[PDB]
Amino acid sequence: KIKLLKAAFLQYCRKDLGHAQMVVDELFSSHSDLDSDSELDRAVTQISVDLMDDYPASIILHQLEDKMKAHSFLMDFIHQVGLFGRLGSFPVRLLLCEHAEKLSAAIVLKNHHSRLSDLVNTAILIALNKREYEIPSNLTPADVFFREVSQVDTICECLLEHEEQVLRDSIEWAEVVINVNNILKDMLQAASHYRQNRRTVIIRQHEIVLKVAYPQADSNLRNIVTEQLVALIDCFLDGYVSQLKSVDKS
Repeated sequence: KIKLLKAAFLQYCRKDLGHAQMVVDELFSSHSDLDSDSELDRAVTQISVDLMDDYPASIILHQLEDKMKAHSFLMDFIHQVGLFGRLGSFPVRLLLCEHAEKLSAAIVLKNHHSRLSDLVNTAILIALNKREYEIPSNLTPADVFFREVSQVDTICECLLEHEEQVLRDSIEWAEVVINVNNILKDMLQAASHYRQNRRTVIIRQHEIVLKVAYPQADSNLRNIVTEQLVALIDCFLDGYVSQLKSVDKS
């Protein structure tokens, strides 16, 4: 229940200062716990994942860096107090920590890139999911577009298709369709190297392969190659993730 995940979230707060007291609330946990593997242990998985979702919901970059460290001393304050079980990945929702890590390095990889064309495709992507409070506070926001940034990729693609419907392709319009290719690419380069330090996502990639195919039909030589070394950089991350899921199941 909510009283429990608010008791370990209170023991992690003390797990930054000292441990002794927190190690006795994990010891009271193991004796007072259910201990029936098949779902009560996925009731404390649904707690460790509800606090990783809240350390991700948390100076907008230096503030999102402070949150990849926080979710790093939260993954170290789980390895010790242990926290050596539970896993409710199932369908759509341990791999869930790594995944929320990878998407916080994605949130810092598009925070490091802030220009007027992506900030516009982001404001179109957030006004579509819901309305924004107009008491200033207009990033228009990120702390919740992080726990769910996967969505600001399938929308900063629909804003390259409406910026391509007006592109009139004409050369400066095929330079704006590559600038986005380069960011979704090195945002997928940032999730790969965060796993080395260990059906909408995919559709938006097979959609920009085909739009990176329509453009090289009209493009100065050198440019048509750099967007080809790019769509080769991206296709090689999809085929690597279907290979890793194969090897996962047998």
